[PDB]
Amino acid sequence: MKDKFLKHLTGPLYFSPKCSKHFHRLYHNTRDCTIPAYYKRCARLLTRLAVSPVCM
Amino acid sequence: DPTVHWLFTTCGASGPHGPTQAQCNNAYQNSNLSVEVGSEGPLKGIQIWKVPATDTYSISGYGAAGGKGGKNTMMRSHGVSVLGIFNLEKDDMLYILVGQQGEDACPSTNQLIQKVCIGENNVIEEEIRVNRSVHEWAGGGGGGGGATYVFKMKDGVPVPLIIAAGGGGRAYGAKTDTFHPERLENNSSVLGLNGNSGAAGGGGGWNDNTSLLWAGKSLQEGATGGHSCPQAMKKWGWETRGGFGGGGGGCSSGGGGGGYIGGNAASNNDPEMDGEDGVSFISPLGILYTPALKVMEGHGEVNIKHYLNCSHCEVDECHMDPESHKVICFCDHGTVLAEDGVSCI
Amino acid sequence: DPTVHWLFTTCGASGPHGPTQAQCNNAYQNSNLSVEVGSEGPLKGIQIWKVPATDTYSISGYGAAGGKGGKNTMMRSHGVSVLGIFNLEKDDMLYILVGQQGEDACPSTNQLIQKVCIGENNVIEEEIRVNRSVHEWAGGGGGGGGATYVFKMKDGVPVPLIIAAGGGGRAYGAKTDTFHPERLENNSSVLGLNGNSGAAGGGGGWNDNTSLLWAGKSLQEGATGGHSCPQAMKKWGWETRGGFGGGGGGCSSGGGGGGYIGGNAASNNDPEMDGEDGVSFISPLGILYTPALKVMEGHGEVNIKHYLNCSHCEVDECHMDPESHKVICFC
Repeated sequence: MKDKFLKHLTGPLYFSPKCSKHFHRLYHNTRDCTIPAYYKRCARLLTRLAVSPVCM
Repeated sequence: DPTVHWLFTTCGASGPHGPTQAQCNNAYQNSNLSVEVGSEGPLKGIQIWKVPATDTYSISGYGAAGGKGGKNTMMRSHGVSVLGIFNLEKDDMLYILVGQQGEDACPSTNQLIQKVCIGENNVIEEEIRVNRSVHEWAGGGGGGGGATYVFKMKDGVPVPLIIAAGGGGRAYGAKTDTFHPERLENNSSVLGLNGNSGAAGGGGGWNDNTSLLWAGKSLQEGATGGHSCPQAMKKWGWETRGGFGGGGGGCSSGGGGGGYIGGNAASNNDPEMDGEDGVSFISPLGILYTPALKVMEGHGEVNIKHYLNCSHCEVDECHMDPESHKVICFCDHGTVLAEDGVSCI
Repeated sequence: DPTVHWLFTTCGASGPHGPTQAQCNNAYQNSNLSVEVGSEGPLKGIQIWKVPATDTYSISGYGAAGGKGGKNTMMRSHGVSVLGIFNLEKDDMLYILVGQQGEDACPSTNQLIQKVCIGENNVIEEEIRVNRSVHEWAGGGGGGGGATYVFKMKDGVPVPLIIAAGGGGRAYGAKTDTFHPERLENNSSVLGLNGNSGAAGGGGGWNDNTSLLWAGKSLQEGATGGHSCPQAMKKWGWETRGGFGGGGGGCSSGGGGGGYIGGNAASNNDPEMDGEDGVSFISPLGILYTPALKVMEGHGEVNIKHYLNCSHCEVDECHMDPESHKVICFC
């Protein structure tokens, strides 16, 4: 319900296990991804996370 | 209550100079936040905050984005976010400088510069075609974003806790939207110098002496936003000053962004070299929660909340369900939380 | 055809007037996009796009955010996002009006006005102590946001495909941040009127006759952003105009938001009543992807890409490889 939209904004990005831990942190405990009005910000964050070499 | 949090904004201010006491008092009406703002001296616009109870706090520092270029179509360099996990005592003083966005090249209320912006006036393009660089007609380059600082006053000298770097300014002819990997400093022994300034203004660092009116100032000099290029004021009617927090000003090159170490700018007046962003900082006294990532598009901000101490479950990471006030601890590696709510299966 | 999408923006333009041909040619240099911009009439600023293939396309329209208030501390009302699934024929002339952000109340270049904005002046604050009605000076309301329109012609008559409503304006006394539930309309039989305009300008709908100067225009008459209220025009010197795409006019209240139906403004000059949002629209010929959500913080945009047939097989989710058909449903 709030994940397909974020998937559309973000695109096909894959996450490694440690990166999955950081993914959980941004996705649940950062208010950019909690409240609906900052999804762009959220999406941006996720994108940048995938850029880091810790994320496959 | 887990939901309680304090949101420090730029108090409605913008541009090279930070907020006043009245701005922050108006910005925090009918809320749970109250700050005092330094009126004079290098602490002008820095919001002091008293920690209400001793606890473990998560601090979210968001820097500010840079300014758009003259051909304001390429996206602005975004401001960096740092999450830190710190521990705070009663009556502690947290000095928070919230970063401010660098001023854009376009639009401009000046009529001549506006006619330049809409493409009817294109003398800058002819100058680039002739001299391969800008020397006469200094074009609109975006101002550097201001860093976000959360620090404290221990017995005479400030001690940094959270620094979120500011987005660099976008040059006049920035044909590339590629952004460099974000830079983070986890060690306090590395000096917080200022960014290099050429024609445009390098970003402001932590503690460095500024001799340039267009470069951003370090925090120990007030950290006011830098002025524009000297050629931007002569034979031109526009200025693009960097935001408060060390944001460098915008010449035909790009304005550097602030940080623990300030962002760079082009040594010459290259109309296509965007300004480098700053270097963020995380204190050894706290725990870094997530890496440094470019997120912000406008003014910086600070979000301080009670950290969810949830080492009670087997996995070190957990979160609060918006639907249920119950905490939810998850299991990675495809493991599934057991019925006990701690174990994994 | 890996990662072939086209992004339509405001071409670097801002304020109440749409982009022209020069700015859009400047915006789409060294990219896979080329547009034409109308030069006059109701289509001045609306971008021309040729559909490259007869295919199913996903079109995502993001409206523009409204302007911030005089005490520009609260967040601006966000532009609504509409995602749709459409079927497009070869060589269609799509018409794309990209909404522009409503102008903020503060800062201003005037010295007296900046002195009001920072806090040294309180004539508005004292004025709401002596008669509680802002009519001698005018308060600070950001302009309404410019809606995002993607439409086409049949028989020379416009046909709405994607309409994403623009953000309402932030009033002076915007002490709260609540927003009304996001209004989406699917049936096209309801006419696209404009919002109510009182002291501040309502939003500009799909097609309506707008006579008020401060109100925003509907698309079939230009969709120009309105001017500020005349009380702010004289002896107060405020020019907080709206955004391109039906952006309402800033006054003590908030400017209404553009959309298929424009955002209603305040009939009275209430400095604590903000600018209402517009009504977004999805075409009957398209498929709604996700509920409409207030998302964008600045100038709106449009993203068009080829739609991926995830639901062509049993599994509803798929992620095709760049060069190979790697949709997620195992055989």
